[PDB]
Amino acid sequence: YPGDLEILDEVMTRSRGEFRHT
Amino acid sequence: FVPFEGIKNDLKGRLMCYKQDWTGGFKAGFRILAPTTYIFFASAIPVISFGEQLERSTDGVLTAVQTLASTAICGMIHSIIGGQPLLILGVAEPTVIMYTFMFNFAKARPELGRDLFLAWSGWVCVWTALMLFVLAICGACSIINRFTRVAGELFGLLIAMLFMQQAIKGLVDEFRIPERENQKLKEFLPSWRFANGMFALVLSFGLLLTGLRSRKARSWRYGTGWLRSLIADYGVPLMVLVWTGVSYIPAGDVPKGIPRRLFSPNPWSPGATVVKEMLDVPIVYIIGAFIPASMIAVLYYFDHSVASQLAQQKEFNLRKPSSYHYDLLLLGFLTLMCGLLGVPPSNGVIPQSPMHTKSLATLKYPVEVKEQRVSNLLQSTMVGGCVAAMPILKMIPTSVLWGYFAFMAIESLPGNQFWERILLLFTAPSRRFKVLEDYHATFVETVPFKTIAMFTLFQTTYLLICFGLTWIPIAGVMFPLMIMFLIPVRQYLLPRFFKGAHLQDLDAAEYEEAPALPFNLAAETEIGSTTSYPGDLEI
Repeated sequence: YPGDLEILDEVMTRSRGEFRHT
Repeated sequence: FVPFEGIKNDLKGRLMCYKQDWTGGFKAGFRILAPTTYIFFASAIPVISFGEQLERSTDGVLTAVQTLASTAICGMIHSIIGGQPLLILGVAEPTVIMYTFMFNFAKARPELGRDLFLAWSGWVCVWTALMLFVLAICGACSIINRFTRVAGELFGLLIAMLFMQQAIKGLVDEFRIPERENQKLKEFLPSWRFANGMFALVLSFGLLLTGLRSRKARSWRYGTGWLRSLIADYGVPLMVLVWTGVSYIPAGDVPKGIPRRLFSPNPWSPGATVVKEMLDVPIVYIIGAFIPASMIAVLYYFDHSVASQLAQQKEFNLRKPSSYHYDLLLLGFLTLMCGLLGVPPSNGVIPQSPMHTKSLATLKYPVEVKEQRVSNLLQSTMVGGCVAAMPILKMIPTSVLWGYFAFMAIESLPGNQFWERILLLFTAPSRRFKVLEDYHATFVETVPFKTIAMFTLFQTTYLLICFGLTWIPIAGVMFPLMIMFLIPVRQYLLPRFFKGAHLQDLDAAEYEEAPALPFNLAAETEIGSTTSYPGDLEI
């Protein structure tokens, strides 16, 4: 299963670190 | 807006968790070093790049020594007595631009010259500190909820444009003779200059492409988990090291300065407070320093607050309170100190602060953040120690740093909804179903395309006007005012032209996303109602 940083990599924008709401 | 009320509440809240803020960091053991090293590398490389930019722009008065020293001292002080330790401080590009404007102004006036630039900058910093004190005391941080997306993303794209412009300027300059160098060296013959320029292109593009690729390592299917995480976390410094090593390959057969390496001097070499020179500045210019001081104060009031907000997103499930007012007050004090010491001021930086919070997070299978002061203190101390290691850092070719500038510009884009809307504006009308076939912003489905187009055209015109303003020799220092005016514009003018829910969708506080739709569902939509069928060669 994916690690914490692997998961957080997908839900946070790279430009500004904003959480994505889907 | 009761004076001192916000500061008092912040201090009362943060004084109840100080000792825990330290012991929790101590209780983490040696595992606190991984986030510390990650954030240290995220902080150091851009600050060195900005130091080189200043070295070029101030004729050597300010270099990477000063930017690193400012970052380190401000970070250490903020870690010890700051309100929100998750916030990372550093010298940023808007500060570099403002200082470049100030140096250009000072160099052209006989009364100031290059010998009083740092004294006049000290006065500018004094004015800025006073303005930030007033803003913090009067509770101006209560209205930071009005710093909406329209301003933040426009500012981000403007900084991205400036980054790319700097990369281009540096790469162009690699082909020329530097201003303050012995022009008779073999390094500067036309043949060797052409060779240096082409080698710089190779190195910068290698750095950029490899660094961009490394960012997605955690989603690869090769290697081990720890190796993938290592690449994803330290790709940038690793690629900087790799391309430095590459640059040393032809060292045996080329002149000394091929390729060109960092221009910042070594502080250890015998050749090497501005208060004494501050009293030598004429009174007229002491008063006139109020003009750039207000713009710098506006910049810091915006950026510090936004960085802290990003670091404190509610999805992090943080348990300790915020300190916006007190942190603005401390930033004022730090700006005063930096001005008195002859270094540019530091402020909260993006995306370093949210990335710090993320690096401190774990999922309890549900985000839990280890909030303490040790990580910030240690990373600031390491940034300070980079000053002693300047001889090692002087081995980095400048082209690698120009590539890093391009990297920062391109990395400004991925989560920027303004950039997404520009790309959508350039999309062929019959190919928008392709936009609906992947993850996309919700306004793409909930807002008519005409409204999106008008909103984007207005924003793009504003951005281009600001970028052009930065090119005007003297008035360019007013661009933070252009940024600030977007707040009242959004609050009062936009509602007249745009309708309610559409403005809310296009300027949402949270990042709203929708999953990919099936083709049969991407065709019923208004935006995807003009689906042209593919050709034979497309099949």
